[PDB]
Amino acid sequence: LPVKERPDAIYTFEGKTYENTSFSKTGIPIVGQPLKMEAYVHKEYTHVTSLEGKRFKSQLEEAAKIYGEQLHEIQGDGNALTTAFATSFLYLLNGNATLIATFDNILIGLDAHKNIPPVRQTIEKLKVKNDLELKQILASNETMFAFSSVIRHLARQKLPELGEPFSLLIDEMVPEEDGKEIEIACIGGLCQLLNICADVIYLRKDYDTFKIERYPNETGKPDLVILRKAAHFLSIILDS
Amino acid sequence: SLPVKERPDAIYTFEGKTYENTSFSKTGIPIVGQPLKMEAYVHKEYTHVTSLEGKRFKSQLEEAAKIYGEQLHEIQGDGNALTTAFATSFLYLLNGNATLIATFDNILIGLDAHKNIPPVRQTIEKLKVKNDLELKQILASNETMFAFSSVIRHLARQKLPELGEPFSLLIDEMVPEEDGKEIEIACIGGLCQLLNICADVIYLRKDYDTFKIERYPNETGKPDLVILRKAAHFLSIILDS
Amino acid sequence: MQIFVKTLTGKTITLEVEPSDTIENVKAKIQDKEGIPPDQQRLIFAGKQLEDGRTLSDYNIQKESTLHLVLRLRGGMQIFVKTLTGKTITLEVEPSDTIENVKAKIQDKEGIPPDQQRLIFAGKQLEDGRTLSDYNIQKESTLHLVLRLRGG
Amino acid sequence: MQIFVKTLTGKTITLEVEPSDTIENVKAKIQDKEGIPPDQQRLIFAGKQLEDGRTLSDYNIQKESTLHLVLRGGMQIFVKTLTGKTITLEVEPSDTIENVKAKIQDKEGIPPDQQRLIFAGKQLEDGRTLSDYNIQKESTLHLVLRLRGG
Repeated sequence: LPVKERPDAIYTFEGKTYENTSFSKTGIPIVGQPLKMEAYVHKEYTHVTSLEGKRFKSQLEEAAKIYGEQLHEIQGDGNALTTAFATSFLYLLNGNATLIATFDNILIGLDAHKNIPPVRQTIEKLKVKNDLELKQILASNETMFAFSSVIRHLARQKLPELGEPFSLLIDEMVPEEDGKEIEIACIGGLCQLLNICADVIYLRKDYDTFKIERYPNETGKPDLVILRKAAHFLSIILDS
Repeated sequence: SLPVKERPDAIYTFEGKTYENTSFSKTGIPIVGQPLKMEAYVHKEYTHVTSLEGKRFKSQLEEAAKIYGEQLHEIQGDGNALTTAFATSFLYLLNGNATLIATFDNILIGLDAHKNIPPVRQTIEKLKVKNDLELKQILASNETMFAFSSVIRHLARQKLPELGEPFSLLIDEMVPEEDGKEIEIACIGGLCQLLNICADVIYLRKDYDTFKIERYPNETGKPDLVILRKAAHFLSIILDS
Repeated sequence: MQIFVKTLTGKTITLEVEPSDTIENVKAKIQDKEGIPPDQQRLIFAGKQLEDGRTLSDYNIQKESTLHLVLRLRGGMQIFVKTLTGKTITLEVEPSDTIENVKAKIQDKEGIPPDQQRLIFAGKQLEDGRTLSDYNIQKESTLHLVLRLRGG
Repeated sequence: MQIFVKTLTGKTITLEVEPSDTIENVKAKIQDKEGIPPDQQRLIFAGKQLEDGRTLSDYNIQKESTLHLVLRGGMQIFVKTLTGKTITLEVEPSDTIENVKAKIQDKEGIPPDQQRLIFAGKQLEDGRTLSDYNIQKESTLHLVLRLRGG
């Protein structure tokens, strides 16, 4: 891509110097620290005036009312869908030896991938419930990027086996290349394979209320709660 | 004129069934309705509201009542609603106001001949002493209020050009002579200037969450009239003190 | 302008509209006041059907004009759209309706923009510019809806 | 996609946008988050100015891209309402009357098709330019609202 467009690039415009930034320079983590929704709304919508922003603001506050007061921000590196899923999935794996074993068995069957070994080493550390280890896992940009890329690879290899629509749309729905956005149907397929339930919160700018996409059945108790804010995904910390 | 099937009260057939256009005379809608609480009006117009345009109109109507008054007068949409709503709000101000009745009567004497001028003068003469019951009878008379409305149109066309621009330049486009032709909002501003009164016009906006208040003749001042613009239609708010 | 609308039950309603308002916008006003969903509304004026894309001025509709809600045409095809989760959506369409028009009807019932919808029939993704007849989609046929809503 | 915006003060902010969002919509999101009015915003990316009509995809803006707010010779004119309210606009001699009515809308919330503009006792047509009417610096136009009804 052209020099003037690249992150960290420096150029001149009308006698003044400008320096593009990047995720590495801003220090934005792959998965942010636990953050109350009211703080997130104040961060993103402190001067809200537009109709789209007022709707997003009220829908975000309603989502917290229903699912939980805290969330994890997710870096928009193009893998936010699988990074938000991995974040919510890790909360479910914490202290769940049966689910960790089922997940580890799936990883063994996947084609080779550089990030599979480290992910297996990670889930081993959560067989006994350990909130502190989960916190360290989610705070490691390298660990969560590995987790995120493994979910993408996993979806591409296993979802086509579920039949249509995945057999027909896998490449359009879940691209292989890192940094390429993923379609929401990927979450539905993953829930079907892993036999878990997820609520995806579709924030709608054309309506006053959001839309809940629940997988795999329109009824059921969600184990994961993922929020779609425009072409971006965040992870809600589910309260019990 | 206009095709038969389009005319009010016309009966025609469509796909094996008969249909009957209605009309203002058949529906019995008065020129000026009876006093009506805003919440009752909102329940009539927006009981199943779902669209963004309707929810904005609904919330702007409720804010208007909070600021100006709980009741309003519905106005028949015969094309004269601007002058009919003005006459309605103006009559509340004329009630018991001998000084304003004389100022209005003096303008009427100078206007070109018109059959509805004599009845309007006889009507306002009956309001020199405050009489809410007579006002109620006046506003309930379709014949009286149509006469009042047409006299305001005639008055605006004859006197507003005397104020200078923009009225001298746009009078025919702003206030058509023919009865039933819609009138532009600037006509209210001119009338307020001539009659030395103040009016708040509530412009309900479908593209914004709040309405916009057009105050005449000065952007400051206490309103004597409160007129509501609901799309290409005008209603009269009953001003509370 | 103030117009009249007569429902299938004969009840008469008034609407405050403007000449530039579209027929789709009128149906939206009819729903706000009376509750009839726009997808059930078929409006006529002076014995002529009204299309959702035109405006009142085009049909020289003015003050005191009366629009009539009428029964829909017999013989129209009912189809079904099933989501990834198994939810069944029921639509009324004609063989000439494009796939885009079908996605617009889906939007009116589900609140999902057309550009965020994929439609599949016979294991094949459907193109926006082609008609239902072009795909030999018949009465009571079932299409499949897959949402896009991509993000990263 | 998640993009970056650097303000005139050097502050860096993130925005959750979509490829189809228009530049006008971007400025609205910048206001919602940072408070800068859109009329003060001049956005550049890779040394090219962004007009309110394009979208991010047209300027091949993607994730991690950085937009910079920069400082902006416009002609000052005045629009006086029927009541005497004075509106101040920045215009060019080539701007059409429709463009001026669009600027009035952004400051008053009145649609262009509901506005009449008068200069030198003459009504102004939407398709003609300010230069066609000899509208110069500090000229005063008159706004008369339509908003007809019946």
